[PDB]
Amino acid sequence: FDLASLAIYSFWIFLAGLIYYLQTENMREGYPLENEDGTPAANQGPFPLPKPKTFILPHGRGTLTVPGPESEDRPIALARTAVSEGFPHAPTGDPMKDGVGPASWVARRDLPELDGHGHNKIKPMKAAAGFHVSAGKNPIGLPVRGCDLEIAGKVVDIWVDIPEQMARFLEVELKDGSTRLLPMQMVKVQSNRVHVNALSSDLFAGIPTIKSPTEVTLLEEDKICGYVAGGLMYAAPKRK
Amino acid sequence: ALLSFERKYRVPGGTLVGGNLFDFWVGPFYVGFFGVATFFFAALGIILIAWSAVLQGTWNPQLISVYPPALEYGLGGAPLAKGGLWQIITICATGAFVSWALREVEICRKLGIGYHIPFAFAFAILAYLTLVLFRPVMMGAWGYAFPYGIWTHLDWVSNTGYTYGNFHYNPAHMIAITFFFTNALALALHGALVLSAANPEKGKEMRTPDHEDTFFRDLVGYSIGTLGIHRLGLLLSLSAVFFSALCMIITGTIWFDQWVDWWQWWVKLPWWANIPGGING
Amino acid sequence: EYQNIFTQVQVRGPADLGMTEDVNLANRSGVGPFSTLLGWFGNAQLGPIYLGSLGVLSLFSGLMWFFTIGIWFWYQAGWNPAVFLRDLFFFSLEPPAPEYGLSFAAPLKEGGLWLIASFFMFVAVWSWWGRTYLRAQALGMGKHTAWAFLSAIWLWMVLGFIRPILMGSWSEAVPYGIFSHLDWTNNFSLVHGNLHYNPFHGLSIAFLYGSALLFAMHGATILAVSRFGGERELEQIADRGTAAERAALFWRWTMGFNATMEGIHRWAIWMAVLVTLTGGIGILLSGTVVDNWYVWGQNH
Ligand code: BCL
Ligand code: BCL
Ligand code: BCL
Ligand SMILES: CC[C@H]1c2cc3[nH]c4c(c3C)C(=O)[C@H](C(=O)OC)c4c3nc(cc4[nH]c(cc(n2)[C@@H]1C)c(C(C)=O)c4C)[C@@H](C)[C@@H]3CCC(=O)OC/C=C(\C)CCC[C@H](C)CCC[C@H](C)CCCC(C)C
Ligand SMILES: COC1=C(OC)C(=O)C(C/C=C(\C)CC/C=C(\C)CC/C=C(\C)CC/C=C(\C)CC/C=C(\C)CC/C=C(\C)CCC=C(C)C)=C(C)C1=O
Ligand SMILES: COC(C)(C)C(=O)C/C=C(\C)CC/C=C(\C)CC/C=C(\C)CCCC/C(C)=C/CC[C@H](C)CC/C=C(\C)CCC=C(C)C
Ligand SMILES: CCCCCCCC/C=C\CCCCCCCC(=O)OC[C@H](O)CO
Ligand SMILES: CCCCCCCCCCCC[N+](C)(C)[O-]
Ligand SMILES: CCCCCCCCCCCC[N+](C)(C)[O-]
Ligand SMILES: CCCCCCCCCCCC[N+](C)(C)[O-]
Ligand SMILES: CCCCCCCCCCCC[N+](C)(C)[O-]
Ligand SMILES: CCCCCCCCCCCC[N+](C)(C)[O-]
Ligand SMILES: CCCCCCCCCCCC[N+](C)(C)[O-]
Ligand SMILES: CCCCCCCCCCCC[N+](C)(C)[O-]
Ligand SMILES: CCCCCCCCCCCC[N+](C)(C)[O-]
Ligand SMILES: [Cl-]
Ligand SMILES: [Fe+3]
Repeated sequence: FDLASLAIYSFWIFLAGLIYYLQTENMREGYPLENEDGTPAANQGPFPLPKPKTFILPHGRGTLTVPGPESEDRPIALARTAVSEGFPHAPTGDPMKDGVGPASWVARRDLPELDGHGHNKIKPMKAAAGFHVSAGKNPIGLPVRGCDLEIAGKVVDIWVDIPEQMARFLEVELKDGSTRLLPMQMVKVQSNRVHVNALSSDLFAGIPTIKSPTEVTLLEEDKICGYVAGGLMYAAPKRK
Repeated sequence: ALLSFERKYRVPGGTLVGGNLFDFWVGPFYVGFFGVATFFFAALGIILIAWSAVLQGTWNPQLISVYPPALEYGLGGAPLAKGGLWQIITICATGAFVSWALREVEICRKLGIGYHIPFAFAFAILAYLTLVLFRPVMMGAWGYAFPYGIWTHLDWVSNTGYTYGNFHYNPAHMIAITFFFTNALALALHGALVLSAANPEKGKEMRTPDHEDTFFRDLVGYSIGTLGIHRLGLLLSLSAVFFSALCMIITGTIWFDQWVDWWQWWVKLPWWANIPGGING
Repeated sequence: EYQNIFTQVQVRGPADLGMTEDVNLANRSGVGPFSTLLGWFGNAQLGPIYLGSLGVLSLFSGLMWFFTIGIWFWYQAGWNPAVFLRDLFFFSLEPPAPEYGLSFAAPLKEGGLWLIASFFMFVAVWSWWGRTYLRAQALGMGKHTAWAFLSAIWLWMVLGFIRPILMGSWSEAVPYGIFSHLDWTNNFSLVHGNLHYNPFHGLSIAFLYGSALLFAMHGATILAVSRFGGERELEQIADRGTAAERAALFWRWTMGFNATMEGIHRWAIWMAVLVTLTGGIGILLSGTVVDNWYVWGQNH
């Protein structure tokens, strides 16, 4: 029972407690577990639910307490394919429009994210005094091409994360005059075009629109990004 | 059982093999074809480990050790008890590791996310194959690989390193260590920075990412950014493992002496090679 | 199929002077130049930097530590610049010999100078520690950074200060030299019976490997959901989006459990601090309590 033996035994005890604490802290979202019908599941595991904590959100946006009564706060157009649990749920309609699967979006607050001063974090570059393209290819003016090698529109602006100084969306003007936002992480700026492999030229119009030409809400961002990523699975039939 | 938000994501599709045949979950785990493969290799490898323990004569996990074939066997097969079990278990381990990676890819596709995770995991797989496959083959014998034992495989590291003096002087080994240390340094700072902003002083509102940026400009005059730090961490950890496999694939293959002798090209440059004084003068 | 490792189109705007909170704006520098080079991988903006009394003290004290080692190296080189560059990595400023015990009366060339350098290094590191605390405090942030830094200081304090004192000799400290401190590390293991059989050394390694494991996981995870704006982690904590949901579900489906956007950073901060926390323990017990970790190991 020398001091080294006690030190290492103590540490293993301390580490077990640490793991228990880390795991409970990681159960503040998505718990308690549900059955596939939404009811609470009988087996929740050995770790209990953590006790509620409160974040005070800045800019008077209220407070968040987690854990708390969870809610999708939106309809889910899916149906069971098996009486037993563990099987996929199939879309009942159009999954890209119904926002399910890889096209899923979360009902976030219908407000724009704000920077440390209370201003919109993301703005079109035409409304961002001083911002410009400093390196790489400037996509403004370039044609936008879909996975069907057809042109859907042209880039008319860039929406910028001002605190980070980072391009986050391309604003693309469609053949009908309207515009849509395209995540920067899903496009491929080339010399003579912008290529989007996730969508076909005739699926750009289906991207969710924003209600203000100079700001985008967190809900709008989730609908836009989810739709585009969903195209990888759901637009593949016409992908050359 | 599901998470409260999970159902909408549990749609069919995204597989690479078998269509909808293995497109289902067992509890939280997604199966898929490569989930079945992973189970098959893993179960078969574990049986052979238990079998090697019976041949060895112990069930104490601290003593079990599956050794590769003796050097005299070269690169040919060996009998089960004389290194064959190591050979088969190495195949099973490779099969499981690769199956695991391709399962992750199937999951990336069903979730419509990027493939960065299985791509990063492949670097760890590469380091494993560097030590059990690439380097043994280039040296001409499976025996140069390391044994599968909790403690015997530490002895292997110690024996292999001291065959070349102090392995510290392996220049690629230094670089790999630098990325390992820097990575843990970056991981600690990143975790602390987010927590410091999400959990500010008492009587304070949650901070913003601008605060995170300002904190680091104040501290060291530069902030890499929320996206940049995740690029960086991925980079530091993969570079660490890349130069690990590099510092071993060259040991015993193109370099055979003590690694301290490698630094002589600097010391013995014929112009200052004789200037008296200093350490080497 | 864009991967988001390097920025495709850099954008630049009016420099960000940063949050104010209770920072003393007198001690902030001006803004430095933008770096297109860094813009490909991260933010291009350099500066401003905060420079208070602790920063200045840490800076000056750290440079004195540096210059002390420097002149000793020029002295070992016989003041010859050619010899200096050749043997740069072989030079070493070593602590006093065991004869001097914990005395400060070692002549400069027999450990006296190592003691002066260590003093400066001691002031520089600890004043820098106070700097990480007050910078967070001035902005109203938690002190997680200062506490994580303590874990690194712990191992450094053990290696150069706490253990040598418990051993009763400054000669047990580490020398200042590129190669010489590698050699010190090798002898430390041989003397104490193979550190591979020190349990806290093995733990320290599990967390070092685990830090690379976890950061590859988290970095790769965030880039894979950056198409949903996943890197904006503070707002995902306040308002879970589809980025946090897909990231959690990937790992739940892969290995059976998952983290939250906030909780993954508690895994990370602990994975990393446990490296130097366990390691400093293992070094402190070596020679003070246990002489031969292999032999000690065979009894447990
Ligand atoms: C006396 C011993 C020698 C020495 C000899 C060696 C030798 C010999 C080697 C190293 C290697 C390494 N050494 Mg050295 N080294 C010494 C001193 C040091 C010191 C130090 C402070 O003194 C440091 C920091 C290091 C650092 C390192 C790393 C750069 C590297 C190990 C990481 C690696 O390759 O990961 C790579 C990661 C892996 C191999 C993991 C792969 C995992 C696989 C894909 C998945 C496994 C799944 C698992 C079975 C599933 C379990 C499932 C359950 C659910 C849990 N060495 C001394 C001088 N060192 C090694 C190296 O570079 O290897 C390539 C190596 O072989
Ligand atoms: C990397 C360069 C060297 C090497 C050098 C060292 C040194 C030096 C040390 C270890 C240590 C360990 N090594 Mg080793 N090790 C290597 C290759 C491996 C491989 C492999 C398949 O390639 C595996 C699975 C292991 C496994 C292990 C663990 C027993 C232990 C802690 C690792 C850890 O937490 O990592 C980080 C990963 C995590 C935190 C995630 C969780 C991983 C868990 C812990 C893996 C358990 C694997 C299990 C014991 C074996 C398979 C079980 C099957 C059911 C049969 N090593 C190569 C040959 N390894 C340390 C120790 O104490 O050993 C006794 C130690 O000091
Ligand atoms: C022959 C060599 C021995 C051995 C001897 C030792 C010794 C001796 C030590 C280690 C230690 C460690 N070894 Mg070992 N090690 C061996 C084999 C291995 C192997 C392997 C593959 O076999 C591996 C992976 C490791 C890995 C490790 C790490 C887990 C651990 C270092 C933690 C760390 O982050 O330190 C890096 C962090 C620090 C040094 C803290 C520094 C913080 C300070 C405050 C910062 C100074 C800043 C300064 C001012 C510089 C300014 C720079 C600015 C840019 C200006 N060793 C063999 C058996 N090892 C350490 C440990 O804890 O062991 C239990 C240790 O002391
Ligand atoms: C490349 C950067 C770092 C990294 C990254 C990394 N690892 C990863 C991933 C990533 C990104 C995953 O996505 C994947 C994962 O899901 O992690 C949770 C994984 C993973 N990294 C793991 C381990 C691991 N990674 C390590 C290292 C690293 N991983 C690097 C430092 C290490 C060490 C030693 O440092 C270990 C031990 C696993 C937890 C997991 C992969 C699990 C897997 O492949 O599961 C399928 C296999 C089984 C279920 C069991 C197979 C059993 C065998 C058939 C028999 C055993 C044979 C074996 C050779 C015995 C060896 C024992 C002795 C050596 C003691
Ligand atoms: C920001 O976003 C993120 C998340 O969401 C918000 C996360 O959740 C995570 C995951 C990280 C954690 C949960 C932290 C803890 C992990 C650690 C310490 C790594 C080390 C992990 C382990 C030790 C666990 C290893 C476990 C396994 C390998 C699973 C064991 C395997 C089994 C049981 C078999 C697999 C099953 C099958 C093949 C299917 C069944 C087969 C049949 C034939 C039916 C990351 C990275 C992240 O950035
Ligand atoms: C052009 O050249 C000039 C001359 C200008 C130069 O500047 C050249 C200079 C260099 C190239 C510098 C080279 C630098 C190095 C080689 C540094 C290498 C450092 C290491 C390998 C790390 C060693 C650190 C480990 C130790 C032992 C640290 C000691 C820290 C202690 C915790 C402090 C202990 C304090 C003591 C003993 C007493 C002081 C006072 C107290 C109150 C404690
Ligand atoms: C480049 C010119 C100036 C010199 C720089 C000083 C040297 C710093 C060395 C190592 C630490 C690496 C820092 C990386 C850790 C950052 C932690 C983090 O999360 O940062 C994200 C972002 O900054 C928040 O918004
Ligand atoms: C007889 C006891 C000997 C000391 C054992 C050390 C184990 C505990 C280590 C964790 C220290 C707690 N801390 C500071 C990280 O919160
Ligand atoms: C030394 C025996 C310790 C037994 C239990 C230890 C549990 C500690 C876990 C760390 C909790 C982290 N926390 C709450 C301090 O932030
Ligand atoms: C490397 C240490 C890993 C520790 C893992 C412990 C956490 C496992 C939690 C599983 C139970 C969670 N579940 C299934 C109820 O959601
Ligand atoms: C999944 C196949 C990949 C091959 C990697 C496995 C290598 C194991 C060592 C080879 C043993 C076979 N044999 C009989 C030729 O020695
Ligand atoms: C050595 C094992 C290899 C298996 C893991 C490889 C996964 C790489 C990820 C796929 C890349 C596909 N993409 C998106 C680049 O077209
Ligand atoms: C010795 C290393 C200690 C581990 C550090 C873990 C961070 C948890 C401490 C939270 C800090 C809380 N507070 C009030 C200072 O902001
Ligand atoms: C914060 C997560 C911690 C994960 C725990 C890792 C445990 C690795 C076990 C290593 C065994 C070391 N030992 C005691 C045998 O020398
Ligand atoms: C030594 C590391 C151990 C890691 C083991 C983690 C197991 C995965 C989590 C199991 C949760 C699933 N289940 C069925 C219990 O609810
Ligand atoms: Cl300051
Ligand atoms: Fe993060």
